[PDB]
Amino acid sequence: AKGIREKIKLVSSAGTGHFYTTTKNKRTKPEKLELKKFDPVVRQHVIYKEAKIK
Amino acid sequence: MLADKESLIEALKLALSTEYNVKRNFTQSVEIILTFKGIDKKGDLKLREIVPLPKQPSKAKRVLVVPSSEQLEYAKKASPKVVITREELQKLQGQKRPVKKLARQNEWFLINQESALAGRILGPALGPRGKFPTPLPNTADISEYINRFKRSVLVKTKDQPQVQVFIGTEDKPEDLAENAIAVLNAIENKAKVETNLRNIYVKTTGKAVKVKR
RNA sequence: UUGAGCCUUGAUGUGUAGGAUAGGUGGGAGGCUUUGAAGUGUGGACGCCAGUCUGCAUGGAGCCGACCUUGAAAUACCACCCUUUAAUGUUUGAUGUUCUAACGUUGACCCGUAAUCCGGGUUGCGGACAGUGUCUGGUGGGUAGUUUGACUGGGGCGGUCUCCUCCUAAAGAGUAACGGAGGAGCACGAAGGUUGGCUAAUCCUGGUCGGACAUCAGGAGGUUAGUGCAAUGGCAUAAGCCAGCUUGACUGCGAGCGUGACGGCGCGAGCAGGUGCGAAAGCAGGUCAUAGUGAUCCGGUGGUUCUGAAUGGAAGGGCCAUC
RNA sequence: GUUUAUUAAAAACACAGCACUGUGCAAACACGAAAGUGGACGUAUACGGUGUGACGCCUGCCCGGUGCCGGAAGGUUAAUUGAUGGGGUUAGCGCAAGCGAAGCUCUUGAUCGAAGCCCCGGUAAACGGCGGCCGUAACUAUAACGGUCCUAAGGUAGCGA
RNA sequence: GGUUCUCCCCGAAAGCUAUUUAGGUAGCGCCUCGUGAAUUCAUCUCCGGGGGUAGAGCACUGUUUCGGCAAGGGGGUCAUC
RNA sequence: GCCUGGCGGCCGUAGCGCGGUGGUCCCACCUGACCCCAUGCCGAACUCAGAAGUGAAACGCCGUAGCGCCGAUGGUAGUGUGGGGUCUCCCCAUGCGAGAGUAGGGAACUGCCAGGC
RNA sequence: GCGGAUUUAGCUCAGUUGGGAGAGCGCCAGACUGAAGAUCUGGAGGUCCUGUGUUCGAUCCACAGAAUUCGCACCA
RNA sequence: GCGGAUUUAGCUCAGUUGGGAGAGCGCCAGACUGAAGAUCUGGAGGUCCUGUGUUCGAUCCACAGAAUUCGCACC
Repeated sequence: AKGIREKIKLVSSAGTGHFYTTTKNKRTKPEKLELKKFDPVVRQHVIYKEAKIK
Repeated sequence: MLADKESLIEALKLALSTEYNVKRNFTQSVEIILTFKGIDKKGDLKLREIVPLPKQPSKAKRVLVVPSSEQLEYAKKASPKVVITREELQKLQGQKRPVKKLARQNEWFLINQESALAGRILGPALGPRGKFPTPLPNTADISEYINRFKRSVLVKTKDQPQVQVFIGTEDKPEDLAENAIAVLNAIENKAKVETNLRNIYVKTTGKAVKVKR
């Protein structure tokens, strides 16, 4: 965002409803380590690849 | 993507002319050709994709069949390109000429599971050129599954640089593009590698076309 | 001489087996057949031997091929694909190499002319050079400019508005000093949750692999405990803890109001849906919190049912992501 | 000497030689918008840089840094010049969704590419420059003799306020 | 920098927040002049308890010292410090 | 009046010691148990069963001045509300009282509902 | 991170027929020396940068990744 | 006062992830020299300031103290 060891934004589209978000993860530690079940259409918690695909 | 349907329709309109469809004697065929670039042995880019055409043409696909007695009188009405009984495979042991023949001048080989001889004898002369059988259902009401394989093509590359199959006949290029794009959806779903294309053509009884993409 | 396209002309291949000189990549099962159109038999002559030339057979005999045999891999018949590169044609750029009616004549001869300006030609000279118009470059204090906070037991240094705590300083609230102690320029692949579970030691005594020590069974039963950087304070129905099951930190509004000055920053009756959390009673906006940015103006960017000086599309605007 | 009349009255320094430097020459300078008038009625021993500090000797010495510039063996990466890839505007092809060819173009940092300078090299008038702690002379302690430290480096070509 | 004739009652102008602040600035008044209004607002009598200005202790940590010994630690001496 | 069980009013007279008695009632131990539940090891800790046995305890009281703790009447800090004084803010004319100190104080109190002499 | 390149011994680096994986400088050691340097010659020498997939057999062919690296993007 | 450096082998000071304590050099042996040094291979040489903490492990950092030392605060 300006530096290197810094807290960075990863662009986060949903699994079903298109809608995208962002905030905070980190290049300090290993990166292969998340996905999630939440829903920005709120209708059914099912699938979310995150910004990341695990 | 590979291509889309207007791209193919617009090229089929030309492949079916007197310049490109250089006629011998009868109503001939049209073909889809697709050639790749980085293709090696790894696995990611191998196919088989048995694609039963959306709009079947003037000339149907050459299906052999092998039934059992109860469903056999249905299948007898159902226009198989040839028949041999689940029984009479016993009699075909060591008949090299027929074996090589059938592998030469049919294209599909649908068998009731009781036919377990057909697995053994026929391989050796079918496999190096690459066409195939499948386990037929056991039922009487069987026509539309014969018609299935009497309309279908295979996306053959297990290790070679290019894939090319019959797709229509001389009469109508528009319904025939809708045949070609169904082949292309089945490919892009299997080998997710897209820019490894070299070229995409269509072709006849002989001369090929340099499709607009 | 050297660069870009382009086949008009060429050409970089011998091993067994297959009566036989096998680039790969594909289709299927046939292909040629008018006698002056095809092979097929057999001679003869050139030689960088891997080319071919030139004589004569015969020719609706059936011959090349899945069809019978061989192999590391088929062959008859149409498709497919031209390049690493040469000779030339046909398309064409550049640098050297120079000649030279540009040009300049601030060089002569001739010449209007008892002529310093000055007109013009034979000639002589160098030579596309000159001329400057901006673009890239530092090079110097060779115009002009400014004196850019404040804190001053008057100045130069050493300190702070920052946004923070304790001291100091007169309790609502505050009021420094080149004054006392010390300071955010950050923080989760979890320091993540809602049910559940409680009890940690020193030192005394024991016992495979010691020689202070690390799970223990016991003391006495002390409420003599631990705080992964900085610090104050939490406080034990533990948050430290830590194993199972797994990451809700709902979309939207809010009676009530705390109130303040345009930003704002706080939380909630109750109502919608359904949204997940548990049997149930029922419970709730996630790292212990404190330290963590934009007056805001110009920017940019990405999706639209919000629009756009007669329209239609559409600049540029509106909604808000995204900074 | 009379030269800064205006603090000093020179206790200022204007000499003048020269290695080097700018011109093989429509020369260096351009003041005036068009001058070619200083230099020229003239050549690099004419005129100008920056100085010089009588005369005469003497300029030892030493290239780290930093200048003066010159160059090309070679990289940093440009006006110059445009591999390509993604777009726009759009024929053809689509009952629709929408694909999509020239041409015209947008937008590439394709690729060459040194002004600086890494560097390569010459500079003694360019910019300044002489390190310390550990041990010492038939006495003081002179401070000649000494090991080293990646320090760029210890008072020197003199005469002693 | 200066109020160019009179008169009369409300009326400290002169500050809490700061300010790339320097007798310079954004709103402000404890202000009047005109609207709107309630037991509005304040000292007392009281109701109810957090403050911690005082003040007082040795409880805690921090400790005076005199007594008495708390395997603490010294002196003297045998000895191999 | 005396004894128990459950639940409150109770923020410390609402804290320990030494003992000495108590019950097949109350608890509970204790001794079984794949379980429900699973000790990320053990029923030790909740539990499920309740046989068999006594109070080791758990849990309660009765005696109790060892150790916390209680405390009058009065005197006093020091000071609003004042008048006068006056080396380091006193002394009166009043609002009233923590502590020093002495008489002197001890193991609290109270209720709701069921069941037992 | 856009695309090429590389990583093989300590360091520079061969590795292109996919079949033995190694040379150079240096290190060790012997010979030699009067003792070193030298010269000669033996010996030593590995995360084949990662891990798979494909192959009878993988440094090798392919894919994804990290680092070293070259040029490179840029008006949130 | 604050903030830095430093107390690491005879000499000169390098070094620290925070787990080993270094070499230019001086000594010692080894032999070549009667010997010694050069040069040589082997081997060695330590208050890593003290205290407390963080930590697996503190020579190192953080913190309290001690001490040498420097720039500035003074006018």
